Amino acid sequence: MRLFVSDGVPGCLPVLAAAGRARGRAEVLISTVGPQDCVVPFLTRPKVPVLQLDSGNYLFSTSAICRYFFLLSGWEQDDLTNQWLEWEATELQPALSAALYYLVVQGKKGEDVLGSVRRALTHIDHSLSRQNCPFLAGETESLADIVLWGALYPLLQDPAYLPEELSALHSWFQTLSTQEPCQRAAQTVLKQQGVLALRPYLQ
Amino acid sequence: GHMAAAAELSLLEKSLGLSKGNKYSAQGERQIPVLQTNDGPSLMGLTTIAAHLVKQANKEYLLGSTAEEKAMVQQWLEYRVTQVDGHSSKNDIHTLLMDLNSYLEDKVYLTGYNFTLADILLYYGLHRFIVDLTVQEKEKYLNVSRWFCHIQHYPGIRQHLSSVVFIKNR
Repeated sequence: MRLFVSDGVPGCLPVLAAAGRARGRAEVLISTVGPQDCVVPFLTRPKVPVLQLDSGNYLFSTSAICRYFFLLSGWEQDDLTNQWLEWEATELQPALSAALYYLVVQGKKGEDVLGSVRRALTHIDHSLSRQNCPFLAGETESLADIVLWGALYPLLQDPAYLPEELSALHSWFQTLSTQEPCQRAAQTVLKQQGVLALRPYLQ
Repeated sequence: GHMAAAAELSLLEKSLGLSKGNKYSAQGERQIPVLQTNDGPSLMGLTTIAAHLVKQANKEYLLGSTAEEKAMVQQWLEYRVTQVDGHSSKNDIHTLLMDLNSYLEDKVYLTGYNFTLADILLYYGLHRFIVDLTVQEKEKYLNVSRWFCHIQHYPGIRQHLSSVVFIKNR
């Protein structure tokens, strides 16, 4: 298979961190392309990341690419994971987009950035606290964790934007970020620029 | 705007042949659906609840039968809630239809030869646009028309929704 990624596009984070789950089932080659390359035959506007499957079908959804990799590793779908993924797509993504746009394109700082996402971060923290398990949908790091980590990482990777009082979220985020596939994904996508790598994509 | 989620879920229960009951509450400004399952967790979100209902109906195959098919169903469910229910249909429905038209050129259903929950929800979600298409627009988006026609004839799916007229020009 062929996985298309581009520098500083945040959706490439979770997919790179999850790609190892396909090992021993199928091969995932990484193709690095420009942010304006249109790799999907049926889509007018460029999309990255994109997975060209061995069948020649395409996955153009970051969460579906991650799901596919997990399913290859023998993961069983559960309702709680779906719930997180739907929330991430419809609720967190809009909030995070604004926050990162403020930070990166407008040069805003502190609460002028974090404001847009505080309620959403509080929700994740509260959910982690209320469950006894260290992960979002259970006892081991799974699909919901990688998708949510991947969305949040560009913001939360700078300790100044990881609110101190949200201790559950902090501990979860640390546990995820220290995993070797997460570190490598972070280094690949953001390189030396941290959140500023996003600037062309955010706009 | 789009079907309210409680209305869509009631329609999905009937399509699936669920008997049944299930009350939905709504949460937040966007009126997100919430299901309190008997002796189970609460579930939140249209597509999360939809996948749960398919399971209640003993129709798990509607979620896909392989890793690839399962991922593709979920990709098209996300497309439904983010693209069709989102800004892109409001601001540029024709680019969305052009892309779907290109995608469906060589496919019977969204994932291929198997009918899935993704066809059901994309049908429900697109109904408001397709019902309003002109004769010429249905001819332009020929592959969308053909897929939509298959779904509107698929057993149990249409329910109360208006039939759309399609005329092959071949």
